[PDB]
Amino acid sequence: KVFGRCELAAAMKRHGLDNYRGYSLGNWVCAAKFESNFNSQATNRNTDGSTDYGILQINSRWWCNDGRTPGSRNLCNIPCSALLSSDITATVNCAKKIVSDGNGMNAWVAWRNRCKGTDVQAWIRGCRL
Repeated sequence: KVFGRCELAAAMKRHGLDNYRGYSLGNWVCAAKFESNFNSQATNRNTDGSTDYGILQINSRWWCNDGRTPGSRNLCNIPCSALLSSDITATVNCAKKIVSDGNGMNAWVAWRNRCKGTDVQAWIRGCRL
């Protein structure tokens, strides 16, 4: 499913991401924009052999099981394919474990390089929330 900017903002809000760990809603929407272009079906393989999945490009090396990442840890206790659904629930739950983990949203390279320290509020501008 390719989400709309405001549609995604609303679902993430409903799922408790706003201000989660102190990150405002626009941070989450900005990251989704640059990680996957708002496409829940996005996949990208990495050089280490792991793969990133979904709107927030959660990595198979730590977070989910894809059956082809040797040494994967599966910290979110879920099949990576679950992160590709039109229902963002699994994505959101797993992302909450990631961001609590220590380096905050820096976990997401595109957030760090493209969102951090920018006016992220522009991302939820005009939405009915």
